[PDB]
Amino acid sequence: TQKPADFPYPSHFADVLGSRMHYVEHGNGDPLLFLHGQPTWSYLWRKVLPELEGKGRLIAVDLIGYGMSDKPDIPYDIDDHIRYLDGFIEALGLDRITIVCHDWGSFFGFHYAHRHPERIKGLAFMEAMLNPIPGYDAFDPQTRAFFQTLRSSQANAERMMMDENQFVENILPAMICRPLERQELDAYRAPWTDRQSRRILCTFPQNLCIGKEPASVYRMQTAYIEWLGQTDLPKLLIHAEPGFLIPAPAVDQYRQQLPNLETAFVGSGLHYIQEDQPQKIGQAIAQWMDRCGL
Amino acid sequence: TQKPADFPYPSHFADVLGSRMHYVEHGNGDPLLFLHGQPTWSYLWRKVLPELEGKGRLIAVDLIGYGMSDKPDIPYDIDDHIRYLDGFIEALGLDRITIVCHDWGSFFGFHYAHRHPERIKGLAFMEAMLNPIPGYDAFDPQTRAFFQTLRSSQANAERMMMDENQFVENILPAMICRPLERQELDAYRAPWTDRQSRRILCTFPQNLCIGKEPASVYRMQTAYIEWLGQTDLPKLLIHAEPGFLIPAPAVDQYRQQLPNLETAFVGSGLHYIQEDQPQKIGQAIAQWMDRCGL
Ligand code: NA
Ligand code: NA
Ligand code: NA
Ligand code: NA
Ligand code: NA
Ligand code: NA
Ligand code: NA
Ligand code: NA
Repeated sequence: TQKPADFPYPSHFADVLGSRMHYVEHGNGDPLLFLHGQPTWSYLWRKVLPELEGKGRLIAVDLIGYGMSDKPDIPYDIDDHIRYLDGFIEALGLDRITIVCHDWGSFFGFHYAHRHPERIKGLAFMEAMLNPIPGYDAFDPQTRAFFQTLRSSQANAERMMMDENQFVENILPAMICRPLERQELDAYRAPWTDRQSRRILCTFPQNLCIGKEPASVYRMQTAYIEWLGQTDLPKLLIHAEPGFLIPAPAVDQYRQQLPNLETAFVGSGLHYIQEDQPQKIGQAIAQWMDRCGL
Repeated sequence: TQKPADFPYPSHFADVLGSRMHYVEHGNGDPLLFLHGQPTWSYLWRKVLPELEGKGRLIAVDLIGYGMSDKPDIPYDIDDHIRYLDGFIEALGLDRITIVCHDWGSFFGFHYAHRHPERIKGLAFMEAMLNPIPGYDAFDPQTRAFFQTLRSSQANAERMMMDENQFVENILPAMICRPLERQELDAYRAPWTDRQSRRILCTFPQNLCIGKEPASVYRMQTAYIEWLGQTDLPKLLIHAEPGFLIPAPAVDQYRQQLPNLETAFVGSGLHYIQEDQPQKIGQAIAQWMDRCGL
């Protein structure tokens, strides 16, 4: 992957399970770990990070296979992603961690926090994987037919991702309210220029929990939600209108369901809200970490 | 003035300088003082207060001459409003105050807070008077025409306020996105049904600081903004899109200019944002008071 000229944070790499994972880093102190999802990378947070400079050690990591991380010769099943992100976090020896997470990055962050609660200081999340999606008819029409068709066969998934590159070229722009500049979209294309490598883009849409399927992802997500409902850890839910994974009424559900949950509304956004309201998102996290000067 | 049907807080009156000032009240603890501006009254906050019950002693006051307050035979210059609101606050012996303020209520609130900082616990404000308006070119052309014409002569100000009642009849509904129900508009009309009494409505738009005019208001506002820039008191700026006195780019400036400032975006609104997003406004204040240990 060629590093985009508009990503002004330094590239570092950690050795994890015989591969290298990329992350950008800024500052010192307790870590603020930023976790992206499908089909993005740490670039997604480039305009959010400036709002949090000086609030701790910013670490925005690319999941294995994504961004500027290596693409080892592996299936990129959910277990793979779990192992490699755990390996990353261990490789850096992170503790006292504030996770800032989105989409699959929230599945992984929440599952990590569930398994290592002692290592967490706080959880900030947006357009996250919280209560499982109960079925296709309760799922947002924006993507419902897209997911059904992709999930119906490996051939369909491969056509859609490898030949048509639909997640990058179509879904991503469609789930951002403002128009992307060409070099911004090019940044999202840049890890995925090779057709065969785009097989990797199949696995997240094949594994999104819908109607308890896949069953392993349903069990893990159900289990971290049960745990989230008991944890006293400070939580921040950043939300947009109309949103996607977290529409407006679901926001209020979480205020009641999750202890010590604060919220911040950032206005118009669908799924990749960092592209619509980065400054507001960053400032929401900053204000929440500052705790009114207490 | 008769109490509106949808204003469900009990009416009280304080004796201040030989007149009665109306206020509504709820609860106990450290006070939340709600301050309205032009051409409203405490009714403006009727749907905000329910979000804050149990968070302190809620006190929403009508400026002298406004709402259900008496209309004594006085000039109603800015100094008169200062003396009567000081007299109100003293009459109730309010201390450890969280001021929640809007438009001219913010001018009076901030001027009080600047002179008596030891009486203040926090400041929550929206569509407020912070940096003076730099010139008439800060308004869109319709609004600029309104102010210019009103300010050009006493006869124009009297026509517009006394004969046309334009602040109630036009500006008010124009600066709320949703349509007002008939009883809501009637509530705003009700203190101003008398033509002679509407002379009072001239003073605020004649004294709004625009391009350093008038000089008294420029001095006082410049002084309290300097003070706001230094105090660590908790502050909350609630804002809407596109807003009016505080448009989006100003919000961002205040984020950096004023210490310990939290922001809360409430979505669509112009000036009288209480009428568009009262629940969100109230909830934003509630969350910020909890964060701030208020
Ligand atoms: Na490897
Ligand atoms: Na949705
Ligand atoms: Na915010
Ligand atoms: Na009097
Ligand atoms: Na006093
Ligand atoms: Na206007
Ligand atoms: Na701020
Ligand atoms: Na600040």
